[PDB]
Parts: sequence; C-alpha cells; structure tokens
Amino acid sequence: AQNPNCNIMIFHPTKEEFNDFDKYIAYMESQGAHRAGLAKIIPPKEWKARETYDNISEILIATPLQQVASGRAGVFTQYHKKKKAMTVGEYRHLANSKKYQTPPHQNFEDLERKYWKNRIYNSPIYGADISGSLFDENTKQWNLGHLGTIQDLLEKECGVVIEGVNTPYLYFGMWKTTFAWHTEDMDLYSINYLHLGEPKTWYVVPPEHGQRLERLARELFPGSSRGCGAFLRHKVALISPTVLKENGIPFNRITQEAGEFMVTFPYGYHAGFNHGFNCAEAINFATPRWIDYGKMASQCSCGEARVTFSMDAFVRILQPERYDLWKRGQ
Ligand SMILES: CS(=O)(=O)NCCNc1cc(C(=O)O)ccn1
Ligand SMILES: [Cl-]
Ligand code: NI
Ligand SMILES: [Zn+2]
Repeated sequence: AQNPNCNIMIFHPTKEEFNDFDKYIAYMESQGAHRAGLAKIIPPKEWKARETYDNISEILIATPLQQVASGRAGVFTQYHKKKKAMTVGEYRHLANSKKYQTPPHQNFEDLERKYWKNRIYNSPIYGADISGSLFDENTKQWNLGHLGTIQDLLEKECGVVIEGVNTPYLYFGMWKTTFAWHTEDMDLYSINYLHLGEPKTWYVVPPEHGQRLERLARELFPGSSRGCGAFLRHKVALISPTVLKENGIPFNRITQEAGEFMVTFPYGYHAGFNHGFNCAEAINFATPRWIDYGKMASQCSCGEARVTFSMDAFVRILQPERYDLWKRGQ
C-alpha cells in the first residue's frame, strides 16, 4: 500500500506532465497522495497563471465578512458579520493597516504559535467566495476555469444529463482570516491556487480517519451537535493542533506559498488561516473515484448550511432516499 502513514505529498510535474489534468490526478493517487487528504503541486518553471497582477485593484468585494470568534483559544466558533462593499485596492490597504497587519515573526512556526494564541481576540475581515477568475484565457494547463464539469462527470459515469454549472471563486485574505474544519459539499475534491501575496497554512485529517474528527467535534461543541447531525458542514468550528494532538486525532499540516496548487481529496477534512494579504482561487471537481463518496456523503438538513443550486441534482441522483428531507432543509 502506497503512503501508509498518510503523509502530505508534494509533486513537481514537468511541462509535459502538466498537459492532462485528469491523468496527473490519477498519477498522484497511484502514489498514495489521497491518503493524506491534501497534496501540494508545484507547477513547472515554464508555466504561469497570467502575466501580471498589476491591474486587479478595481475588483469589487461586495460583502466582506468580519470573522467574530467565541469560545477559547484552541476550541472556538466563528460567525460572519457582513460589512460594506470595498474594492480589492481598499481591502489591501486595510489588510496592511496597523490594526490588521501581520506582526513581526521569525518563521512560519512562530507565526503559527501567534495565530493559535491570539486569533480569538481579533476579528479579521475576509473577502471570501467571490465568483470570478484570475487565470489568463491563454493559459491552457491547470486553468481552474477550464476544467471538466462535475455534471459532465456524473453523466459520463452514470448515464444521464443533469442541470447545473460550477465555476471558480476568489478569496482575498488578510492576517488571521480563517477557514473552519470541513469537507467539501458532497465530499467532492477541491483545487486551490494561491495567485499572489502571503502564505496560507493548512491542516488536514486523512479520509480514513475523518470519523475520529467528527466524534471529537461532537464532544467539543455539544449544543451545535444536538442541533444538527452534520454541523461541521456549517463551516464555523475551529480546533487547534494542540487540542487535536491531546485527543489523539491523526492530522498533518503544510504551508502553501504563492504560485502553488493544493488539492483536497474526497472526505479530507481541512482548516487553516492566512498569513497576510493574499488572493486564492478555488473550485470543486470530480473524478470516477468520487462517485462512491458522493453516494455516502452526509448532509445538513437543519437549514443552516448554504443553498448551492448545483447540489440539488447530486443529492437527487446519488441519494434518492435522502432527497426529500434534504430539500425541506433548503
Ligand atoms: C471561510 S469559511 O470557513 O466560512 N468557508 C470555508 C470554505 N472552504 C475553504 C476555504 C479555504 C480558504 O479560505 O482558503 C480553503 C479551503 N476550503
Ligand atoms: Cl498576533
Ligand atoms: Ni474546502
Ligand atoms: Zn445543519
């Protein structure tokens, strides 16, 4: 068995290996990459996403989200308070202001310690989930706006056409902005490209151990767990690496830098934070191996988790017994 300890693997494809996206995902899995839940891909030196980032300041962040924490330093939830619209140029200036800028630090480990010590005492503002793309249309390799669609994958594997579209999203971050513990909708894959700026640190639980994280979360967030049997799908709960280690939860960590891709695999729980002003682009995708995960994925039906129009058909076709109850939740 490849990668039996479930370590995060790092890949360096050549320019020729970077041509066929599906083929390279399958290659990574043949080496055991999916057992970690997350892999890093460093593009060949000949590749570029676009020519420059000098002309992005007029993009609008229509609803910046202030991430307000409750709890204790290592076990907390966050809620999102909507703020007035601002451009990317205005957001970058805000991220770099004395109130929000990254503190002095010696290395990524020092900054990680500062994050877990001090995150709850501040409320950073995240420009998350903006529909759009920063890839140049002439970039033909690993262009997140030109991947095969999940709807076409389901049709190819199972035989019928479904409605729906999926397109990429942009995330403009600042110091301490946080993504909570979650798997993707319907336990899909995701791919994330860090276009510009300061790093993004990731934590991940191997898919084979995801239930261990779920059990700990129910113990640590007892009211939330009573309200919804899949409450991690609300994307609001944080648990620190120290607390995970105290409870014996298997996990790994890695820092992503500008110019690097991260792929999350089906049922790979992940969480993390931004080091400073940055911009990432992300999209969900599927492969033939995803189908059995989609068939078994848990659902939030309590009302909290977001309406995503494309998920309707995935539940309808893969989980017909659950569809009626799930639909009432939407
Ligand atoms: C911000 S959230 O906690 O309300 N929703 C999190 C949505 N999922 C994500 C977000 C990131 C990211 O921010 O880079 C990376 C991977 N998965
Ligand atoms: Cl700090
Ligand atoms: Ni995610
Ligand atoms: Zn729920």
